[PDB]
Amino acid sequence: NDLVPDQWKPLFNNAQWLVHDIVVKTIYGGLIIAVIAHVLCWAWTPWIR
Amino acid sequence: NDLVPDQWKPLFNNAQWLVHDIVVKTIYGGLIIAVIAHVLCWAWTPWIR
Amino acid sequence: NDLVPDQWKPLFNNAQWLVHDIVVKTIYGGLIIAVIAHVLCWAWTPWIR
Amino acid sequence: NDLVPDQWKPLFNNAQWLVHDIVVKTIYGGLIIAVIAHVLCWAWTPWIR
Amino acid sequence: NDLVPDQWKPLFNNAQWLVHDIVVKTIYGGLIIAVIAHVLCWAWTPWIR
Amino acid sequence: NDLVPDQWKPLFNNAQWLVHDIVVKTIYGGLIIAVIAHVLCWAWTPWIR
Amino acid sequence: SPWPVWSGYALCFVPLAAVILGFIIAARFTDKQATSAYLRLDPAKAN
Amino acid sequence: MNWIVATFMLMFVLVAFLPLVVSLAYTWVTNP
Amino acid sequence: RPFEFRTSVVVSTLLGLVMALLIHFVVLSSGAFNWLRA
Amino acid sequence: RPFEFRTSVVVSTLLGLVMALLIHFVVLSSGAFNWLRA
Amino acid sequence: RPFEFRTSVVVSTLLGLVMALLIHFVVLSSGAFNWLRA
Amino acid sequence: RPFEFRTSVVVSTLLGLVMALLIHFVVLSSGAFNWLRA
Amino acid sequence: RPFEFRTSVVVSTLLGLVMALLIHFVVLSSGAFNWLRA
Amino acid sequence: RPFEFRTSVVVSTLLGLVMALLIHFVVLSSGAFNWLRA
Amino acid sequence: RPFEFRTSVVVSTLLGLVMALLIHFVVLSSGAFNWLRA
Amino acid sequence: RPFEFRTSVVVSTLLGLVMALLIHFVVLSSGAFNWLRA
Amino acid sequence: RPFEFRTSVVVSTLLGLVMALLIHFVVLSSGAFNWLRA
Amino acid sequence: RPFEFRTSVVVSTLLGLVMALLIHFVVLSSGAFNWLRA
Amino acid sequence: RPFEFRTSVVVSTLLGLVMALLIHFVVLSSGAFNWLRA
Amino acid sequence: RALPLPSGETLPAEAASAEVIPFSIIEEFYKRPGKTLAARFFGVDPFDFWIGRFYVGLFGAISIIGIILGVAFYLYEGVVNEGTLNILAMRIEPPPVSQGLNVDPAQPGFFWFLTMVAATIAFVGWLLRQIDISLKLDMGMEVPIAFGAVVSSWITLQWLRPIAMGAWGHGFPLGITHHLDWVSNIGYQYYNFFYNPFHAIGITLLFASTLFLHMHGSAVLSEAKRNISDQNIHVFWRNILGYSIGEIGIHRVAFWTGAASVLFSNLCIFLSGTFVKDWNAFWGFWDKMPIWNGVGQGALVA
Amino acid sequence: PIDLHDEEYRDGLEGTIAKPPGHVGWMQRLLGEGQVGPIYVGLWGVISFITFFASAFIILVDYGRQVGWNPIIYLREFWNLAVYPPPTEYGLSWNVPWDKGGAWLAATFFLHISVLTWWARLYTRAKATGVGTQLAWGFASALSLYFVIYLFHPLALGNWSAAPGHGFRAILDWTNYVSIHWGNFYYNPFHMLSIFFLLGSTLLLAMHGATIVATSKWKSEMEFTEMMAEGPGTQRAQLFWRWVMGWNANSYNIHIWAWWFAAFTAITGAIGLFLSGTLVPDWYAWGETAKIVAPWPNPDWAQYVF
Ligand code: BCL
Ligand code: BCL
Ligand code: BCL
Ligand code: BCL
Ligand code: BCL
Ligand code: BCL
Ligand code: BCL
Ligand SMILES: CC(C)=CCC/C(C)=C/C=C/C(C)=C/C=C/C(C)=C/C=C/C=C(C)/C=C/C=C(C)/C=C/C1=C(C)C(=O)CCC1(C)C
Ligand SMILES: CC(C)=CCC/C(C)=C/C=C/C(C)=C/C=C/C(C)=C/C=C/C=C(C)/C=C/C=C(C)/C=C/C1=C(C)C(=O)CCC1(C)C
Ligand SMILES: CC(C)=CCC/C(C)=C/C=C/C(C)=C/C=C/C(C)=C/C=C/C=C(C)/C=C/C=C(C)/C=C/C1=C(C)C(=O)CCC1(C)C
Ligand SMILES: [Fe+3]
Repeated sequence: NDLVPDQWKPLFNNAQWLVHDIVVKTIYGGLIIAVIAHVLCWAWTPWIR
Repeated sequence: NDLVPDQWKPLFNNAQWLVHDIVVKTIYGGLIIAVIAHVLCWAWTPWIR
Repeated sequence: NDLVPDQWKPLFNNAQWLVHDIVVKTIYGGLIIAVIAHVLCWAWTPWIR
Repeated sequence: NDLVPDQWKPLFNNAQWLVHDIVVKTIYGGLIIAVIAHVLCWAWTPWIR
Repeated sequence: NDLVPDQWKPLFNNAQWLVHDIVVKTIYGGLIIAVIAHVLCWAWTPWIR
Repeated sequence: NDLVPDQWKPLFNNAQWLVHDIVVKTIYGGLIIAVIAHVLCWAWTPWIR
Repeated sequence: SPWPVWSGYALCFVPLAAVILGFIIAARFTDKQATSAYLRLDPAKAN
Repeated sequence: MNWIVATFMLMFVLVAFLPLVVSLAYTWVTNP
Repeated sequence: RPFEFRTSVVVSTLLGLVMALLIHFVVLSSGAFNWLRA
Repeated sequence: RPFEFRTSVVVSTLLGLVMALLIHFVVLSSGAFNWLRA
Repeated sequence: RPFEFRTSVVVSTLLGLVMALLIHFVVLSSGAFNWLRA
Repeated sequence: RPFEFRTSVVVSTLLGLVMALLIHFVVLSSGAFNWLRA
Repeated sequence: RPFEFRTSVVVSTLLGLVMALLIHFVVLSSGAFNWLRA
Repeated sequence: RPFEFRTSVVVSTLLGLVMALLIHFVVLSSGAFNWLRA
Repeated sequence: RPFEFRTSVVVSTLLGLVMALLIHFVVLSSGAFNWLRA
Repeated sequence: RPFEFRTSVVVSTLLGLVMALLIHFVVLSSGAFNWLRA
Repeated sequence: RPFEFRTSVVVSTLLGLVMALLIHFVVLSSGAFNWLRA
Repeated sequence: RPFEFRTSVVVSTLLGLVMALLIHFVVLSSGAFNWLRA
Repeated sequence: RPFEFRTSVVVSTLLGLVMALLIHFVVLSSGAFNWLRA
Repeated sequence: RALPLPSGETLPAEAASAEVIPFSIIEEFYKRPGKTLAARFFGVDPFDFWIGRFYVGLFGAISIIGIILGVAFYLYEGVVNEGTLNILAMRIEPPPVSQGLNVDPAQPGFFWFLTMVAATIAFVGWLLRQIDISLKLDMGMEVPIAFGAVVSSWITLQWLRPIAMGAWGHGFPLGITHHLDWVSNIGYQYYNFFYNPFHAIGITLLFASTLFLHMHGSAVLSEAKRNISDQNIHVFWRNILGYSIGEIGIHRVAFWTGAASVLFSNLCIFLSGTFVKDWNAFWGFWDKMPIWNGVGQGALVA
Repeated sequence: PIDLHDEEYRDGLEGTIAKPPGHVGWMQRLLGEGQVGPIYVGLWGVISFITFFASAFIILVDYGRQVGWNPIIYLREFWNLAVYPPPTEYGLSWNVPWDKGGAWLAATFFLHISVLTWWARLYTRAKATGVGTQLAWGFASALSLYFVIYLFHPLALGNWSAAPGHGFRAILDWTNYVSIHWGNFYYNPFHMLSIFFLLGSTLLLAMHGATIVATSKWKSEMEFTEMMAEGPGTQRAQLFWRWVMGWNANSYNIHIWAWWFAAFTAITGAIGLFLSGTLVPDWYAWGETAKIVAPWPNPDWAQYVF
């Protein structure tokens, strides 16, 4: 677990930290895409009305 | 359990304390977002009338 | 069970006493909120009539 | 796991890396084909209207 | 594993390589037949319209 | 496995090779009969129309 | 006219007869086997 | 009589349940 | 000894009795003979 | 021996009793005789 | 002790949640309040 | 220790998700707000 | 360690997929958007 | 080895057969082709 | 033995029989060929 | 390692196949395209 | 000894009692005698 | 001794009681006597 | 003892109680007496 | 020596404490008089003997009174009073619902009441005698518990439901092939007894009971006369289904599923009589539970 | 020649998965065994699993199509949603639209493959772990009834509509409709035989479980050991049933009784269901000609009217 910050060493393995980084970046990219999709769908047809 | 305050040492592991901190901060953020959402939905359409 | 008062030492563990304190304070807060909610709902629409 | 880069050595076996490479290239080819199929189906009949 | 190329030696046995070759050639023949069948069915009745 | 070609010696027993030969010849005969049956049924009533 | 149909008979009554008879015979042989002498743990000892 | 007697008989049906429940609780308590 | 003789005897006798009963009942229910009141 | 004599006796006696009852029942239900009120 | 504290906590919390849901649903369905367009 | 932290986390998270789904459903089916053509 | 990372990953990914499917189906069935002839 | 070739063969062959049957079934039931009197 | 010849024979023969029955069934039920007085 | 590569491959491939089938069936049943006789 | 005397006694006595009851019931239900108000 | 005297006593007494009850009930239900308003 | 005095006492007392209850219930249900509004 | 086994296999003694013991020895070792319920209550069991193989207790004598009287009353109502002479066409009917809960010797349906009372005495005596014999053998009370489940199914049908309905003509007729007419007319009066949830639970447990019986007979017969390590059936049951319940677990589940089926069943027919008249109308609340009331159009709304 | 550890802990196809076995805990306390254990994946389990998945997926997405793709109407009507077979018109034809029985035909075909390959899995794992194949043949009897319901009775009647409609409420509706269409299944005599065997199945299961739990203190449940030499618990069980009903079984016979009562349930049920449509169109009318119907001249109908 040398790659893990010592704050998260009790929780994250060395390999689990890299997979967690991938998951975090994927969640962030998906969030940006979801925000863009929501803005586009609102400009198209507002659902709240 | 060093990172845990001695008040909560009988209850919280060292790793459980960090996950608890994450859960608490997530609950607080969700509560702020829920309050904002409720104020917006009330300004939009009051459900109590 | 040191933290427990000796009256309740036969019943409460050391960790169970802290969780019981949390439960008691949560019940009290919920009771205050419930009283406020009932007064508001009565001022709004009395159910007993 | 020599053929695996050092960053992914904790995660990927020597054989798992080659199968991962095949999976990645297959996913990329399928993505290109899916983009082409979506552009063609949009030029044919737009579903968002 | 002698008959297997070194690249795929970590993955394929000696007997599994021959069966894989049969599977690959069968998939290719089936693909050619499937392309021919799709072209014939399109010339007969286009499904996309 | 004295009767099996060396190519297929890792896969076929001595007895399994003879039964395989029977299966292959049966499949070929059945294929010829199936082609004849399909040509006859087409000359009788074309199903593609 | 008092007689059920051949069908009725075959279906209901010879299966009825078979079930009753066969059950009784199966019970007879069940208990012949169960009350025969075979390896048991002697009750005076094991119990 | 309709609802009083009906509910008494209902409670007898549930009483009939009871022995099996005692069997399950017996298994649980005696397998500790 | 493929079959115990007692087994063959039991099976044959039971089959014969069942078949005699079945045939009697089929013939009596058919009403084709005028036996026991038509 | 193929058959215990007690077994054959039980089977034959039970078959005879069952058949006597069955035949009596069939004959009485047929109404073909005028026995016990027609 | 007569009761594990965890057992009492589970039972009380589940009873409170079930009762809150039941009372909310009874009050909503009563149509007595004009809440959620009533 | 009365309660494993993992157990409380699972129970609270599942209760919150179930309640969010239930409340969303109830509010959407009420037709009391113009959400999703209502 | 209160929670295996693999468990949290499985649960979060399955919850996200189920919620995406549910929200897509609710939005498509609402007919509020004019998507896929709605 | 992480992946057995026999497993991949079984899975791929079964998936292909199931998909061929499903697609044939869908195309024949669609009545879009006039195949087997459609 | 990564693949047993007996297993492949059983699977192929059963698949062929099932497919022959299915195709015969589908073709007969289609009524597209006037078989046995349609 | 937290996640066997074979497990991730199985899960991703099955999810992709299920989603492709689901989306194809939703799009075909929508009648929004005029594909396979609308 | 093929048959215990006690067994034959039990069987014969029970058969006789059952037959007496059956015959009495059949004769009384026949209404052929005018016994017990016909 | 083929039959314990206690067994014969129990059987005979129970048979007599059952038969007395049965005959009383048959006679009372027949309404043939005008006993207990018959 | 085949004939214990306690056994005879139990049997006789239970038989007498059962018979008293049975006769009371038969007489009360007969409606032949006008006892308890009959 | 041949060394005969309980299964019927003769194994040649080398290829345990077991000896070939006659059953007569087993039977005489376990007699142990005077442990029955009646012997606790009165201090003696009035009938503490065996008549042949059968144990005759106080409740065995009560049960045999009930059996003989029930059979004779059944055959009186149906040979006489009905005249049928064939048991498939006879019709042992309760008093009409007009009569209510009271019983009349002069009125028809009196011999159904007697057959039902004597059959109840017979069944309860059989249950109490099973308790007797389990007490004699120091066994558990599980067989009486299961038989009590089915006896309470009988009590519900003939005592509890007819009383709660109040007419005593709501008990089912005791006719072969004709109690089926009652079952069909009751099942269709409260239409779609399939939609009765305690009935669906009862059917589920009946089908699961037959399935567990087949699986258990299979499992024990499959390992019966083989050189097996007693863990082969566990490995088989973990390879199939990924769970082996174990030897004590399958018999517990057998007993429990068996009993629970008829328990939920008698809850179904009792509710069907008294509280629910229509089992389709029962499910009217479901589409109106307020979480899905609003979302639908056309035929897709409710 | 059989490795019990290898059969539980081999890897891959013709091996097991979930191999680090979990413990349920409450299953150990209540049932005596809590190990979920590894589960086998053996090229017949794979066919079974994926063909069942194809079947269930077809059914579930047709449920989705039927609710207009609304996942709440889905949850509300899930128990009354069903994928019905093709209607009586064009009855055996497979050229039926997807919504009018087209989905039912595909799903039922994949279900047929699933149950057949599950039978093959039962058979092959019984042979692989050294036990007899009695479970595979019991499943074959159950499958006789199943294939009469779904394949053999629809055929020989001329329509797929004779088969059930793939739903929680559709199977109940199917049972109702089939008994109504063919008179009254109560007078189907093989239906009566199959009910005899089903209620005797539950009766023997309850009796057997109760007897073994009652004699559990003396380890009567270890049938494998008791079949080699009968211990005191099995002796007490035999004596209990001898004293109760005058005859008994040993550790071995009772399971023969169990197996055969369940198999007869399935077999007589298959026979009766196949007879109802093809040979005897009406069971009550047949019952009157069979003299098994009780005359009911003046029924008291006040019981059946509210
Ligand atoms: C129902 C079966 C009965 C039985 C009934 C008979 C009868 C009956 C006879 C024998 C006879 C024989 N049986 Mg034996 N037998 C039984 C059990 C056994 C068993 C046994 C496994 O334990 C054995 C080993 C035997 C063995 C034998 C031999 C001892 C002997 C010679 C048979 C032969 O050569 O056949 C060779 C002959 C044939 C196979 C001819 C085949 C006949 C076919 C059917 C044609 C018949 C034509 C028909 C008569 C014409 C019909 C016209 C109509 C009138 C219109 N039986 C069972 C209990 N058995 C025979 C005997 O002992 O001779 C004194 C004989 O008469
Ligand atoms: C009335 C004419 C009816 C008809 C009604 C019957 C009846 C009724 C019966 C047969 C039976 C038979 N029929 Mg036919 N049968 C008809 C038309 C035919 C035709 C034809 C194509 O036309 C054929 C080939 C047959 C063929 C046959 C044989 C299957 C059989 C007679 C010989 C046999 O094997 O058993 C020979 C029988 C024996 C060897 C049994 C011997 C038993 C001994 C004698 C004991 C008898 C019982 C005795 C009373 C017990 C006393 C015991 C005391 C303790 C002393 N039937 C027509 C339609 N058929 C008989 C049969 O048995 O079926 C198996 C029978 O029951
Ligand atoms: C529109 C107004 C409607 C209404 C509609 C709703 C809806 C809709 C909801 C609630 C919910 C709630 N409402 Mg309300 N509510 C109304 C009227 C009321 C009234 C009142 C008497 O009038 C009260 C007291 C409440 C009370 C509440 C609480 C029970 C709750 C909000 C706080 C909470 O505990 O959860 C706080 C929530 C959190 C702490 C969760 C935090 C989760 C984090 C932020 C993740 C969110 C999911 C995220 C997208 C996942 C991203 C993961 C990616 C991997 C990154 N409502 C009126 C009728 N109400 C909300 C709820 O959650 O129910 C449990 C909700 O779903
Ligand atoms: C008529 C036109 C219909 C249609 C009807 C079908 C039908 C029908 C089928 C497909 C199948 C497929 N179609 Mg399509 N298809 C249409 C429109 C499309 C469109 C498009 C957007 O328009 C696309 C992209 C596809 C795409 C595809 C692929 C998924 C697939 C063909 C290649 C494949 O992978 O399998 C390639 C197949 C193989 C590699 C298998 C090789 C098997 C070998 C040759 C054995 C064959 C069996 C043999 C008889 C057994 C003999 C054994 C004896 C022992 C010797 N279709 C239109 C609507 N489509 C085919 C498929 O297989 O689905 C998986 C198929 O069944
Ligand atoms: C009438 C025309 C109908 C039709 C009706 C049928 C029927 C009917 C059948 C097929 C079958 C097949 N059809 Mg088609 N088929 C049609 C249209 C098509 C079209 C097309 C796009 O138009 C195609 C590509 C096919 C393709 C095919 C193949 C899947 C297959 C034939 C070769 C095969 O693999 O099995 C080759 C078969 C063998 C190798 C088996 C050999 C078996 C040996 C010969 C034994 C035979 C049994 C023998 C009697 C047993 C004797 C044993 C004794 C002990 C001696 N059909 C039209 C709609 N089709 C056949 C099939 O088998 O499906 C799997 C079949 O049953
Ligand atoms: C016609 C337009 C329809 C529509 C119909 C479909 C259909 C139909 C599909 C999708 C699928 C997808 N669509 Mg869409 N889609 C529409 C609108 C949208 C919109 C949008 C907001 O408008 C979005 C964001 C999407 C998004 C997506 C992604 C979820 C996905 C395509 C990329 C993907 O991940 O898989 C990429 C796919 C791959 C990486 C798989 C690669 C597989 C390889 C190439 C093998 C293919 C099978 C091959 C034949 C087997 C051969 C084997 C032989 C042995 C050799 N769709 C409109 C409504 N959409 C596709 C999907 O896969 O769903 C998961 C698909 O099936
Ligand atoms: C009203 C007239 C009714 C009728 C109603 C009844 C009723 C009611 C009863 C009988 C009972 C009997 N009847 Mg009558 N009986 C009728 C017509 C008849 C006819 C006839 C052909 O007409 C006959 C022969 C009989 C014959 C009999 C005997 C069977 C019996 C009375 C003597 C006996 O043995 O018990 C003698 C009884 C004893 C020896 C018991 C002594 C018990 C002691 C005295 C304790 C009594 C209980 C006491 C209150 C408990 C106190 C305890 C405290 C701790 C101190 N009845 C008419 C139809 N009959 C009685 C009986 O007991 O049935 C067994 C009874 O219950
Ligand atoms: C008719 C009507 C309208 C009725 C309604 C009236 C009623 C009765 C309303 C009821 C209200 C109630 C009871 C609401 C309850 C809300 C709850 C319990 C929310 C839970 C939040 C739980 C939360 C946010 C849990 C978060 C979990 C997190 C963040 C997990 C974190 C994580 C875990 C645990 C790990 O592994 C590792 C770290 C990581 C961050 C990944
Ligand atoms: C319409 C229709 C269907 C008509 C059907 C037509 C048919 C088929 C009729 C069939 C009739 C038959 C088969 C009748 C059977 C009559 C019999 C068997 C009578 C037995 C008597 C037995 C007797 C007397 C037994 C006595 C027993 C006694 C005396 C006991 C004795 C004793 C024993 C054994 C003891 O230890 C000590 C006590 C005691 C000394 C009393
Ligand atoms: C219309 C219809 C249905 C007609 C039906 C027609 C028929 C079939 C009638 C049947 C009649 C019969 C068979 C009647 C039976 C009468 C009997 C047996 C009475 C018993 C009395 C026994 C008695 C009183 C016993 C008393 C016992 C006592 C006083 C015991 C006392 C005591 C005993 C011994 C002790 O421990 C110690 C002291 C104590 C007092 C407690
Ligand atoms: Fe067992």
